[PDB]
Amino acid sequence: MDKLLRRVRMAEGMVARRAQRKNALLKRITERKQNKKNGEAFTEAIQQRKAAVEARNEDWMLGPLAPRRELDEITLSNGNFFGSLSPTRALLESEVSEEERKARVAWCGSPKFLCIAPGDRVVVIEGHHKDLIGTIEKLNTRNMTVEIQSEKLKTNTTVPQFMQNDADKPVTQIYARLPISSVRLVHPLKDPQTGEYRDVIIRELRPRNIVHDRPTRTRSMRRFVPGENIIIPWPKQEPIKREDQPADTLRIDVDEKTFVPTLFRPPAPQQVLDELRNKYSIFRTRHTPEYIAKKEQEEQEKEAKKSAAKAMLTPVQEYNRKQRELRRARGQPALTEEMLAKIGEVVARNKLG
Amino acid sequence: VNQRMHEQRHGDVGNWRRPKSQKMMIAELAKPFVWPKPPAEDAREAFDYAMWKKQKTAQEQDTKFQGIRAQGEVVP
Amino acid sequence: GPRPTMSGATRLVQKRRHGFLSRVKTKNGQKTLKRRLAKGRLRLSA
Amino acid sequence: RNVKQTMRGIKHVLTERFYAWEDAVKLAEQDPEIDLSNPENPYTPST
Amino acid sequence: RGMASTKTRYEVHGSHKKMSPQKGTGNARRGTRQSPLMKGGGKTFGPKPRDFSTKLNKKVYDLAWRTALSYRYKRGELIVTEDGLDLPLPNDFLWLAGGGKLSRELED
Amino acid sequence: RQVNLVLPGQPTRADAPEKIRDPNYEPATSGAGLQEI
Amino acid sequence: GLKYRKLRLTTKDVNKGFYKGNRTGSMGTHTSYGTYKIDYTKVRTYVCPDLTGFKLTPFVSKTIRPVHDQFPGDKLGPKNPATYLARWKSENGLD
RNA sequence: AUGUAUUAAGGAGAGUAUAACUUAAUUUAUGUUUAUGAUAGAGGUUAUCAACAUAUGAACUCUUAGAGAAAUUACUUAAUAAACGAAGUGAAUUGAAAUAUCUUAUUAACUUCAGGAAAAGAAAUCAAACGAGAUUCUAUGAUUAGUGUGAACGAAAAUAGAGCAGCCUAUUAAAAUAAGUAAAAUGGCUUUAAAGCUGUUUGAAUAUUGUGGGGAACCUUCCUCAAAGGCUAAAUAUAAUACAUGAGUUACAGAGAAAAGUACCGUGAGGGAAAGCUUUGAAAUAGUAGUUUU
Ligand SMILES: [K+]
Ligand SMILES: [K+]
Ligand SMILES: [K+]
Ligand SMILES: [K+]
Ligand SMILES: [K+]
Ligand SMILES: [Mg+2]
Ligand SMILES: [Mg+2]
Ligand SMILES: [Mg+2]
Ligand SMILES: [Mg+2]
Ligand SMILES: [Mg+2]
Ligand SMILES: [Mg+2]
Ligand SMILES: [Mg+2]
Ligand SMILES: [Mg+2]
Ligand SMILES: [Mg+2]
Ligand SMILES: [Mg+2]
Ligand SMILES: [Mg+2]
Ligand SMILES: [Mg+2]
Ligand SMILES: [Mg+2]
Ligand SMILES: [Mg+2]
Ligand SMILES: [Mg+2]
Ligand SMILES: [Mg+2]
Ligand SMILES: [Mg+2]
Ligand SMILES: [Mg+2]
Ligand SMILES: [Mg+2]
Ligand SMILES: [Mg+2]
Ligand SMILES: [Mg+2]
Repeated sequence: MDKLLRRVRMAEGMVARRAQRKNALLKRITERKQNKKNGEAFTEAIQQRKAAVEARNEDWMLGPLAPRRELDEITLSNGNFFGSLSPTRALLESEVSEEERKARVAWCGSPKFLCIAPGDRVVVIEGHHKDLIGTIEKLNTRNMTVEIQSEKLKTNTTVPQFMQNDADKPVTQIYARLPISSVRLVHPLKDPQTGEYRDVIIRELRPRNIVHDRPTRTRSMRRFVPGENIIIPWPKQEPIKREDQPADTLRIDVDEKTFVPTLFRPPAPQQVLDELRNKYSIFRTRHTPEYIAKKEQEEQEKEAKKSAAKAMLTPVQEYNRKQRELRRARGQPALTEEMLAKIGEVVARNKLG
Repeated sequence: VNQRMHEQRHGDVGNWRRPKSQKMMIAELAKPFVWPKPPAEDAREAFDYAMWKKQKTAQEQDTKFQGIRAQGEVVP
Repeated sequence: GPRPTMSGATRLVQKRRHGFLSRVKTKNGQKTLKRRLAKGRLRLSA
Repeated sequence: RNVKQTMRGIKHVLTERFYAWEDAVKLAEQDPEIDLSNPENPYTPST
Repeated sequence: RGMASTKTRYEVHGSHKKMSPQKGTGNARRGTRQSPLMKGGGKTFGPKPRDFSTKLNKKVYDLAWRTALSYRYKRGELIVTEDGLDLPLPNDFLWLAGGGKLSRELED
Repeated sequence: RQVNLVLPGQPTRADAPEKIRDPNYEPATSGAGLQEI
Repeated sequence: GLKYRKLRLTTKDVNKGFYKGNRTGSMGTHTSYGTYKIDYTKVRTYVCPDLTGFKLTPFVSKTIRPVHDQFPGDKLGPKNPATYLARWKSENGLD
């Protein structure tokens, strides 16, 4: 029925309008909680920048009386030792906004078409350890941070005591991670003039020859250097090792085909259909003929109730209506070409002469 | 039926609601069934109990301090 | 001054006076509901 | 979560078969190669 | 644009009940909560959406147009040319840009 | 027709670092002095 | 009474004839002297099949990659009543 | 805030992969283009490394069968807020420097009825001796004509703009052209005394071959229209959504609400918050240090 569809369409809109008001309110609460969690990483960096503004003025003034700040107690504001970062600030695990991930990856594709992979050497272009070269070990695609296992990027970090034994030293040196924007790709190219291979820094990458596979939900693309069109091969990545566990079904059983369609008996007991869907849901679109027949007779019982006063009409009321039907069948007369030609003469005679 | 504490939609903010109560049933078996005894704390290494304990004590001490602050007090 | 006018109060009289069914089922109670509903109230009654 | 995805898939294929069979019956009523009246031999391969 | 707007004490949300009794509390007698003297009260003479445009005689507006056109004429800053005043961009670039060989980044 | 503007040529495949067998080649340890492209 | 009075009333709060169920279903009818007669036509049973020898488990090995179905060129690929009736003829003609 | 476009029933309870929303709470397929896009790898939870378009599975309880202390009982393929619109009833604060007529005011409010709009509508209309040609919305006409002791109240013709549409054979099915009607007396309403609405008592005529209405007391000539039967989109009202613009706000501002009709207060109707960020750190206030006085 056409009136039963409006009922469903109206229900689908009422629920989607309520899911948006709830989702919006949750997007604002989750955002307000992360911003307050990231702010603790911004505060530690702000407190250490000012601590360095005062530590340098004392080394200048005191001279031979310079304190031994490495033997001091922790800072109760953040709980860090001297000259040590915090795990949240040394691993760069603080979530970043979506407009940041696109900025960090702006130089190498996009957050969903990233053109750098683990296993390819990069060069640092920011921070204290500029112009350093190392190989990418990990690639955190959530914060768009990269780990380079170089001994120069190590940094003291304070280990929280809830994950540390009582004999373990409180501070340890871990490999610090960098954002994707702070590193560029290094790949050896061939000198077209002399044919000698030398290393160069790739300033920009973009995806090429993208092709998706819908059945498998996979894709395969190529990365090239814009301006010069140098297709750079991907680095050797080892696929994850997939194994067969004892709890998993054997390959011979998962492939067995046992379904045989039927036409005179349902695929399953007819009672099961009441469990798969709700018989009385306002979102039901597949109705039975007996139901639609009962729904269409609600209007048929109104057109017969609106026109129920046609049995109380007087003879003159019935005569008028009966004539009206006959007249509407005559139609409108038409003007023949002969009549049109005679009208054109009148127009031309009264306009031009 | 076991009732659940009334709470606020967002922990410390929101309207006051009440979660769905819990139903427990005790069946009188015709054949006895006896549970095994829990493993000794020193024999729970398969579940990483050592690390789990350190983390549990940390949260226990942060929940206790946040209760000392709820009384309007601080640790000298 | 104010008096302890809610001492000995029962929650059965609270549902019979300011309950939801006391309002949907009366012409004057349907107005209170729509007003609180149009204002945004979560607690339309009781 | 993985056990709940198999339980959801079972309910999707069963709902798909009920509706597919409920339509094949209608589509099989207007077919000249199927005689739903007699169940003993309701199909005859067309020549 | 002139669309700035502000709420007066007659537009601010809330009830128009009297805040504190006329006398008895000892504090300054207060009326409604939307008074400018209250925290969230309305701005009395605040901005409102209105029309800022003024009028200028067509003759005075035309004299000002030919006076700015003569101020440039006497200083030599009015350089009239022939019709078809377009930048004579090279033909090669126009042939490549129209063809579509050149990307936007290079075309711009 | 030939033009006076040089446009990027057709793409070329750069040899992977493992496949390079040139004896007179050594990876760069420091990024200073390397050409940026 | 200030605040608890405003929460939703439950059966664990009042006792003066206030009853409220948990939607457990009607399993019978009430008698005139306060008893209950269980109508076993309304009582529900659970049909659990024999699981001895069943080889399928709720997991599939991760070696076998997840693949969907193509149904090329057929908008209503998996729901096409024609590919369900035509497929029926070849495989099972009798039933 | 305004404008444009589109749309025409809203809320709550509980549960759930805490960007993902309904006990299936991250369903399943199509087509196209994929860096010359659009605006020759790794990766199924170490996931959703793909957008657009079109389909598609599922979508609980209450409001909302009956009863009841809404979210329960008991049954079942039971189901529609507010504002806006028309009619009925109809104040008071206020002004007149008091106050009765008057003004506030065909107002607020309530009541019924109806729709995405409603109402109104193709002249028993206005004009003035020339003519205009339905209704609705905006401005001018107009602190005007006029009314009223006064205070104040207040048209129409016409003009311009937005829209434009005419008909009864109504593009949805209606008239055999309208009688207890027009009108009169009387009591009220509206109002300028006309026209219009109305309770009570009474009560006409039949077309320009000059019958009937109107043209602001009233009569007459002339002009003009044709009541007592009907249909009709648009421009207009409100709400929601999206977008555009800004000598709009930038956190005691903007809105009541940057997590809000929430916390909280009230038996209840009802009243109704505070709270941004990692930046800067004023004044008051407090404890000390240096110089100085006591
Ligand atoms: K007077
Ligand atoms: K006057
Ligand atoms: K009159
Ligand atoms: K505010
Ligand atoms: K200060
Ligand atoms: Mg691949
Ligand atoms: Mg279900
Ligand atoms: Mg459905
Ligand atoms: Mg008293
Ligand atoms: Mg008492
Ligand atoms: Mg008042
Ligand atoms: Mg304000
Ligand atoms: Mg000016
Ligand atoms: Mg109790
Ligand atoms: Mg008790
Ligand atoms: Mg009872
Ligand atoms: Mg009911
Ligand atoms: Mg019900
Ligand atoms: Mg006017
Ligand atoms: Mg007539
Ligand atoms: Mg009359
Ligand atoms: Mg007269
Ligand atoms: Mg008359
Ligand atoms: Mg007529
Ligand atoms: Mg301003
Ligand atoms: Mg301020």
